[PDB]
Amino acid sequence: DEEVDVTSVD
Amino acid sequence: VKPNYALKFTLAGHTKAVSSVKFSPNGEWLASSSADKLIKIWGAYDGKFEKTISGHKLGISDVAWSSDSNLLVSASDDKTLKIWDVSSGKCLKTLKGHSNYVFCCNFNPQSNLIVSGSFDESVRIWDVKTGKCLKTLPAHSDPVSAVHFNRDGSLIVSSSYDGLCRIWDTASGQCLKTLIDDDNPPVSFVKFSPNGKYILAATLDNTLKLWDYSKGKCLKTYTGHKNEKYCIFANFSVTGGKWIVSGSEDNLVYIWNLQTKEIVQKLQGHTDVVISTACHPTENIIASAALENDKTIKLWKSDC
Repeated sequence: DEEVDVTSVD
Repeated sequence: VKPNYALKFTLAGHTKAVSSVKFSPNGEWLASSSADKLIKIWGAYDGKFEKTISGHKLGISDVAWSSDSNLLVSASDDKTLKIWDVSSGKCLKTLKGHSNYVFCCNFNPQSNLIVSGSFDESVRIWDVKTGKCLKTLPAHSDPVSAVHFNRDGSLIVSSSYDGLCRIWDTASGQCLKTLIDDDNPPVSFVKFSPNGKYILAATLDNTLKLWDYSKGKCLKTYTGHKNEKYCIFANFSVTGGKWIVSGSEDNLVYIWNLQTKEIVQKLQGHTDVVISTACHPTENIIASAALENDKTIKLWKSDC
């Protein structure tokens, strides 16, 4: 549905 | 917007079903395990055979690299795991404790620990140096299909035919979360996303799902492929675009757009179920492997 960031580690 | 993986290499050698393939973290090597009781090492870029590693008494379901690409843990029907020095090919340790087939395994990122899941319905945590089993978690009421540490070793995720994915605290061995969907189909594979925020799981009803592990919320769903019997390894592919790669019981490798959930490619070539896939840590390379009627491992490459 909405964007999903799978690589970013914040 | 789309990848264009094309066949580059076919690796032949295993004399029975292949069971899993893994790219060494340094990206130089591919390791493979087979029902033929052997591990094999191949060049990650040229599919050139390196060596054969042996010692298991029965077939092997999974293999896995340490963070430094020098060791390998394997899990086999002989009820044990073994730890191997890759360059010498010697068995450093044999891990004993499971009371039935060991189906899956993995190092933590620190690689001082090893996690395993078994047909005996348990998940065990082992000390690399000693070979000793540190904790035995009563994880499931059916065989455990996958097991995996998150980016920092603090969490283990585990999947099972019982229908559950569970998150465990590595330190204490405590169950932090149980993932419940609407119908709880047998879960045949699970792994963390690279940042460890999401988990990808596969269910024996032709479905892959992306979950927000904290909120315990399913988000993306990927279908179109075929998975109703075998535990097929799936992946986050993130070196070029962002995709989801899975084996498939229709002999094809399927590729999805991470966001749209649309099929962006399907790789023909194998002649039996595609049981396992892996993605190169840095290059747009995909490794695939097949069951008894094929026995080959293929390497595909793309620009996107």
